[PDB]
Amino acid sequence: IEEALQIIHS
Amino acid sequence: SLQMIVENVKLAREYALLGNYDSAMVYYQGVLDQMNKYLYSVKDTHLRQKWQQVWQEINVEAKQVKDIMKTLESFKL
Amino acid sequence: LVDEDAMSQIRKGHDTMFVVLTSRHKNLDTVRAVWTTGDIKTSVDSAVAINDLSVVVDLLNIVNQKASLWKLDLCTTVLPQIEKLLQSKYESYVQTGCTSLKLILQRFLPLITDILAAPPSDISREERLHKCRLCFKQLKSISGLVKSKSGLSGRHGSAFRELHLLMASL
Repeated sequence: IEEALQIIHS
Repeated sequence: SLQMIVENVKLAREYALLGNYDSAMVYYQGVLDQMNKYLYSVKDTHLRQKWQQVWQEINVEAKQVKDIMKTLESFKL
Repeated sequence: LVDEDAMSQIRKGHDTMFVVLTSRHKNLDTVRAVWTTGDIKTSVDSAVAINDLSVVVDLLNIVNQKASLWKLDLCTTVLPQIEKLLQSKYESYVQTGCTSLKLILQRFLPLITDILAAPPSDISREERLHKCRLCFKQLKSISGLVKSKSGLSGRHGSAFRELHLLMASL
């Protein structure tokens, strides 16, 4: 889920 | 507060990504309600249509969370 | 904050969320299709085959609620996943990993210890003995990770202090 989390974080 | 709406979408999504579906649904239903209330304070027709589009996208995500929870609940012990 | 900007910020992550969530839903349905309390290892195995740790986490959060469903053979499948979870940077993954490991230790460590200590004596029994040796190897490896995290809470309690005490015999 890390990639998705960074997308959502940005 | 639009910033509050943006923040609550972010939290709903993070909780869903992390598998905390109970909390995700609190934020998803809360922000759908926040947006709907805000939507109808908007007088410009196209801006309201644009917010309704966003609301529908969030609703899609929330419905996916609800489906995941229904599946998980179906695991009887 | 202007409406257009707020909408833009929200919509950016929508396709990502739709893809991730529909993929997780499908994967969980696959796991569910082989579910039976009579042998929960079958669903755990499917989750491990799908190779998505988020699906393993969701399944462990379910089966961690009833230890009676766990059998010795399930341990050698779950322990490698526990090892991954205890190293996660997500607190909630670490906690699921801790919960499962405490379950295993409290349910199985005496039995594993007894079998391994027994005087030498049957294919089934010999398979079980090799399962026990593998569990011990896996638990011994996990204990070092646990020992490296048991002091993080200082004077306070923590799930890793509990596990270190539960693993004192190793």
